[PDB]
Amino acid sequence: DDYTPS
Amino acid sequence: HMDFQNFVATLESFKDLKSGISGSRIKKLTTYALDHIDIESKIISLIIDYSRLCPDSHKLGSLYIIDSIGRAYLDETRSNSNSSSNKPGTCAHAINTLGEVIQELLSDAIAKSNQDHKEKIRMLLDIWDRSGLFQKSYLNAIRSKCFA
Ligand SMILES: [Cl-]
Repeated sequence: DDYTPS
Repeated sequence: HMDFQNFVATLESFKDLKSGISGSRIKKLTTYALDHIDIESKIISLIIDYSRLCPDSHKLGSLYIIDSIGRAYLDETRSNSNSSSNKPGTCAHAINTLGEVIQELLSDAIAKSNQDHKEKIRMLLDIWDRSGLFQKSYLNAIRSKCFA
């Protein structure tokens, strides 16, 4: 459930 | 339908995450923020205060919340050709409010983060500089202190 900004 | 108390509860639940980061929960908050721009002022003051008040290792996730909502609202302003930076209930005003505190929020989050989260904040500064989300001069002041 990571967050990687795109 | 998700109401504002649900938004509060979701944000409150970040305390329970070891990392303070949840892609799916950030997406829920962002979808709510895009659907309720008419109350962006209390959405924005909450996520600002979440960043101010959350634990040190959760500072990074607080900036991801601001990144997600901030760039969703930034995309609206460019779709809609709107620059009503002082009109409450608008994306442009929400971004302006975030920009007035963003240097404080960055300085505190970087100072309280370990080396790994600092590097992730550096990456956000790159994206904010490239996307045009905040005034580059504000980000310059931060980047020159912490990342040069
Ligand atoms: Cl807009």
